[PDB]
Amino acid sequence: VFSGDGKDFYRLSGNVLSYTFQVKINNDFNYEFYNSTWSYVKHTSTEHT
Amino acid sequence: WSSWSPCVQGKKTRSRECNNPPPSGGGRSCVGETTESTQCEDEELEHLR
Amino acid sequence: CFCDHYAWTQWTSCSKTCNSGTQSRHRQIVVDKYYQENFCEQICSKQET
Repeated sequence: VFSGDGKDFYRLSGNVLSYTFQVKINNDFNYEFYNSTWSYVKHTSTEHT
Repeated sequence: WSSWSPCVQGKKTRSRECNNPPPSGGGRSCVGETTESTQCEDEELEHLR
Repeated sequence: CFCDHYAWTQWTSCSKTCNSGTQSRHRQIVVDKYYQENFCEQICSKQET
């Protein structure tokens, strides 16, 4: 067989029913992101004369 | 499995019953069959001899 | 509103245990002068499904 990948000829045994040289590449990506931020202020005063 | 029951009509039986902590908190039931039945070994004993 | 003030509850036990099922969670909403004034009732989602 001539492999269309790695670009070479190869020999096969009578033990293998089929050696194919198809290519498939299947990719799945998941990227998930969070960010959060807070700020707070309180003040009081109580006064006399 | 509970170890195979003695043969009847050429078949054994065995039972497994999810006896570890059960499917809980809404989790899916155990993946499989509770009981199996299989043909007995007497054909080896008679035939291969 | 800072809607991330409110609770990161766990998701509810899966409604259908093994087919096309759903789960939900909610903010454990306690109303306060903050919630009333800072548009929280308007912009925050109370429950996620």
